[PDB]
Amino acid sequence: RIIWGTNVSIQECTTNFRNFLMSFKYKFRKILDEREENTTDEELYYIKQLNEMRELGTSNLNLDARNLLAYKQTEDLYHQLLNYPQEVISIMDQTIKDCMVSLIVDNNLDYDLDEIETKFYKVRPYNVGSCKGMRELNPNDIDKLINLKGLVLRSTPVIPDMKVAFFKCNVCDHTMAVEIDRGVIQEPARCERIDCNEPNSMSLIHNRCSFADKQVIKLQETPDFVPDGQTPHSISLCVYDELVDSCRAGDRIEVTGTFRSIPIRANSRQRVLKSLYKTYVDVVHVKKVSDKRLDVDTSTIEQELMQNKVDHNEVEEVRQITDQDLAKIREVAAREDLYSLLARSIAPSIYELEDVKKGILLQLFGGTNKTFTKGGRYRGDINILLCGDPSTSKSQILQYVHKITPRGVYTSGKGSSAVGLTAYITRDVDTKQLVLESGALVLSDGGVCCIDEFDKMSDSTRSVLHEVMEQQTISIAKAGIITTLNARSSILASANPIGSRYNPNLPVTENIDLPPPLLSRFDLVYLVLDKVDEKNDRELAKHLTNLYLEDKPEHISQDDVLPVEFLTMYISYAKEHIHPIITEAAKTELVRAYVGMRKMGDDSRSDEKRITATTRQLESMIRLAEAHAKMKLKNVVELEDVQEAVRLIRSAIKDYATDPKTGKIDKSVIQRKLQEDLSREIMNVLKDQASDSMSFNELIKQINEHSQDRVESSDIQEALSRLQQEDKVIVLGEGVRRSVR
Amino acid sequence: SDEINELKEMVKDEHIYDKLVRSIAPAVFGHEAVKKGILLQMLGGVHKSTVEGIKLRGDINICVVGDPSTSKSQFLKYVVGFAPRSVYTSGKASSAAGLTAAVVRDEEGGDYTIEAGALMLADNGICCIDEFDKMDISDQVAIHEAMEQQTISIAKAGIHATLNARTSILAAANPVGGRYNRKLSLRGNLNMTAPIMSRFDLFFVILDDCNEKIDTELASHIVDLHMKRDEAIEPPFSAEQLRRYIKYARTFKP
Amino acid sequence: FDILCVVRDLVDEEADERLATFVVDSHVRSHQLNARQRRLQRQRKKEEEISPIPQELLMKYIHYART
Amino acid sequence: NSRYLANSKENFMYKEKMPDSQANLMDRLRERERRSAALLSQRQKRYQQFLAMKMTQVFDILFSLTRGQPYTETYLSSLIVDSLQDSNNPIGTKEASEILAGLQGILPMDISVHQVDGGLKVYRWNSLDKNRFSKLL
Ligand SMILES: Nc1ncnc2c1ncn2[C@@H]1O[C@H](COP(=O)(O)OP(=O)(O)OP(O)(O)=S)[C@@H](O)[C@H]1O
Ligand SMILES: Nc1ncnc2c1ncn2[C@@H]1O[C@H](COP(=O)(O)OP(=O)(O)OP(O)(O)=S)[C@@H](O)[C@H]1O
Repeated sequence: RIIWGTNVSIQECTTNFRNFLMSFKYKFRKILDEREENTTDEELYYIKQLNEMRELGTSNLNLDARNLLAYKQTEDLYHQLLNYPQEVISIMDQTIKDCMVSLIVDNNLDYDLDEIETKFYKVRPYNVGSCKGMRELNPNDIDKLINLKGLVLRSTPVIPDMKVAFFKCNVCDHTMAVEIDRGVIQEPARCERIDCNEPNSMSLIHNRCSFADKQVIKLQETPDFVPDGQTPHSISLCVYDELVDSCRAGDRIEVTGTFRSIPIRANSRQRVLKSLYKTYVDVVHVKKVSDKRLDVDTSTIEQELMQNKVDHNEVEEVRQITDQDLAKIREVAAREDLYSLLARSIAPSIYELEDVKKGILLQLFGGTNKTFTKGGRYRGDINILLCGDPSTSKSQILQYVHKITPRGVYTSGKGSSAVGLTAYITRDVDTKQLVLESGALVLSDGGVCCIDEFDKMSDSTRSVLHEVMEQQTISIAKAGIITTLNARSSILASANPIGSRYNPNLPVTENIDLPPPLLSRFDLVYLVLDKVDEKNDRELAKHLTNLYLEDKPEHISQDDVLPVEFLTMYISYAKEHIHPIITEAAKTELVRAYVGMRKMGDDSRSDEKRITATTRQLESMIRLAEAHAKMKLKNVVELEDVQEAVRLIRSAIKDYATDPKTGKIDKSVIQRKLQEDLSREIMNVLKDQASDSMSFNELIKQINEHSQDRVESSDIQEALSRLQQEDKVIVLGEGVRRSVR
Repeated sequence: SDEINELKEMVKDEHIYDKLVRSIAPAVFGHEAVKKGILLQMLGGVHKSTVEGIKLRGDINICVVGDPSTSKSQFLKYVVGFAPRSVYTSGKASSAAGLTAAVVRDEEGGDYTIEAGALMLADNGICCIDEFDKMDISDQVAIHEAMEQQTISIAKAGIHATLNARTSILAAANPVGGRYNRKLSLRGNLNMTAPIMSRFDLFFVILDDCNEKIDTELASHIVDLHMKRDEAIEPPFSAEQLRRYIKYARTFKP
Repeated sequence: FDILCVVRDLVDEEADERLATFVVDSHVRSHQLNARQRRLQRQRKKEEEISPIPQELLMKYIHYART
Repeated sequence: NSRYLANSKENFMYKEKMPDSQANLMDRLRERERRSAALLSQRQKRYQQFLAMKMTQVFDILFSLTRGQPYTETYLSSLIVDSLQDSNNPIGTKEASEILAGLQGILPMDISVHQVDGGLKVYRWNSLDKNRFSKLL
């Protein structure tokens, strides 16, 4: 039968769809995906889900449209879905109930064949192809299946909706109940079964009448593409009876639903309407939070859909994976200069100041969510201030990162207030509820933020940080409402030392202005100091003039290939397929590293001027080393992977013991003595080692490992080079090292 | 009669008072001073009125003040999740009016009425707070009556009323200079007036200093925490049976 | 104003001891038809531990006076 | 006296000074570990006791109000806690999970619980009589 309004005939669709629901297997999906193969040898996926639901009575069947797509002879339906949801959904539910019936007439007992057939069945097709957010939504697709992302602002309280009337038992004494099946409600003039009152005033008992949940959910899409000038848009939503309350305020949900368009009234007295319809989205399915908190539930059966959703994590969350892409990934991971390479691969236009890039990269992979049943909220990510002499790429690095990440929210300082930093709540008097608004920090829930002129920020502001940075929550308490909105977000602030540059006659923690609490709050502080080198200076000048040479300049730095686009998907794979477990050996070297950090910081006059190593130093070391191990796709933290973490934390501090003001205008006498004693000992060994030849490595294990920590061993290279000039020994091939006759 | 056996156990044991105090902060490391201060908080006094003359307070207000990284916010964001009917407010974000009571208009009768606020909806429970120092005096003031007189009194927009707020309070403000000079004294070091310094019937200026036989233990502890697998953190008494044991002990009025 | 009650807290080795005894005894005394008799009269015995006039007398007194 | 669980004497002082025994205390301690086996297990049975009494009401907690058939585990638990268990006699979440497991086990006739991916969904209520099996403490 052809449809007068869609010309999409039913019989063929239902017929193909039936054996579609019986021919379905995991493999179709795998072939399109191209991922490595079993799924218990590809059992029938749909009968799996169908049996499970029949036994659980969910009557809701989640479905990824790409699955139905990846099967032969169904793409017709796969597109008609995107084009005729209003009826393909109907025929889908019909087929669902009918295959339930065939299954139960094959499967002896379930619902006695009737309780099943009585209750309806709804389908939940999600992930039909992510549309291009709001500003793309065309009035040409008024009735199509859109996918939208973005957090929700406000949820109207549960609103009932008439479904079946229950009309007043008249003096005739036989109440009558009737549904509506449209926006119309008909009350029969005559009274009840007997026409005791043919003329009658039938009334309605609006308490026993059934109802249906209709929740209106405003939505503010993610600022993935919002160019400038306009605040990210908003698309009101409606939800019908099963996904209701699956989305509280503040959540970061994703939705797949049909677009709609309805006129409005102006006077509301006369029946005349207005052109320029208003629009919303009748949702169909809601990807729950796109998060992994899993503290407690929110709603009814819907959580069963959430459990059916979370298990397929790999392809659905990567949104793209191929072992040619994954092979490229593992290959890159194999490359040795990785930590260097990817560093520059973040901001290729940025010059030699690599350690900044390193810290930034480590921020991108930030930490792992260790969720405790007791305690909890251990700020899974990190936070990086950076400061230094004006005009030193800081602000541009921030721009660069904010562009890199898929969730960044740029923001300035001193042009912003505490409300801007942490959403502000409003008791809406319309429905007397809690709405949240414009959290700059909340927009960045997940993924980094950026903040400039951090010093120039007001003291009235720069106080919400004192909370959000260490608990990732904001506890607002004003006249109407008290609440705590959690905003997990890795801040990344620029700065400017007081005045307009250093004063290497001034203490460092005074040269930075911020108070020590908020300062130690920052996981990692950089001091990008400007030098008068004249050795890098001309290199930098060339590094600018070259980009000015071309018209459309690319790869401003050395011409080494680096994957400007690949690295983003690389990151969004790493942060989600690997969770570093801190092995035992790491624990030791981490503890000793902390102890050494703190004992060094010890002093009597370190109290007022220095930055003291405190427990957050250990938090930094651990949350940062596990991020390093997440990089390189390492599944478990090694021991030689916290060492560079220590190095990075020491980027700021290396050069002062009792008083700050590093100074350190970079061959020392104590270095002379070091080389000299090493020469003594190594000559004594090689003259005691009668087999006069041994490798540099063997010699190192002979001496440099007998006791406490190994030495550079390139200072050993200079030692043996001296012993070549002096000719006390002879390398005699790289494999060994002999002495002189 | 069954649960009587469970209490009977958890109360007839000899060292409960110790078994309890080292089992209030399973994650936190040590601080056997403060943990005691909290365990006593959830167990109020008697608040029994005097001769018909007057009524006196029967509640305790511990007020930690500590150097950086002393795990002082952990105690709060724990208590407020374990003490019944409690509330956590950052303070500086909030305002004094919000903290005690709000006056607001309603369209039902076109009249002014009361908003409970943190203090009134925190009745008979701990109402923890953060960063007093950051809370400008404009809001520090609005608490005093919920400290000693135990009740708030408000005369605004025509409505005069008085609501009793039997609420334990807390605090976690940081010293003036973030960290406080061991050099300087304590007088010109806390930056808070005399009264609100007195009304706190505890005081814990927590320090933070260097050591080896301490910092090693602390680091091992934090690591074991971040090593989920090594959640050997199980204290004697769970964070649940402690609740029922309290809900019993709340009734003795010795 | 006319009267200015100037109060002051001063450390004393002894006066505070007596005051303390007083306050402790205060927190000590704080905490059918014949039970109600035995209760009212015991409350009045506590009203007499502070030996001068009982309260209800004094509030009726102030009412009488100001009238 | 009536089980007013006070201890006004045990806190008197270090009265425990009369017994001036020899190393005989090791003797006592030699048996201590023995009872440690029973004591522990005894405490264990206490929950086999304690949880018991709790479930005596639970088959009238979910029953008498909740006739939604597909109920899961997390939702039902978070209902049990914060139910009347916010009164004099509180309880913990995972303890509620234990209560559910025990109810199912002591009545597998109706209560059928089978887990899918996370959280054990629970059966479709059919309202038996219970204490007849509650006597099986
Ligand atoms: N090493 C460098 N690599 C790349 N660009 C550089 C470098 N040094 C300076 N620049 C350029 O010099 C300018 C400095 O910009 P920024 O340093 O980001 O601004 P800014 O440093 O934040 O200014 P202030 O005073 O610190 S707020 C930009 O045009 C940079 O591209
Ligand atoms: N004694 C401790 N044992 C274990 N971990 C600790 C300890 N002290 C602090 N930490 C950890 O270090 C972090 C900082 O703790 P706090 O200093 O309490 O933070 P805070 O409460 O924001 O302090 P302020 O004064 O408000 S900046 C916490 O997330 C703890 O996990």
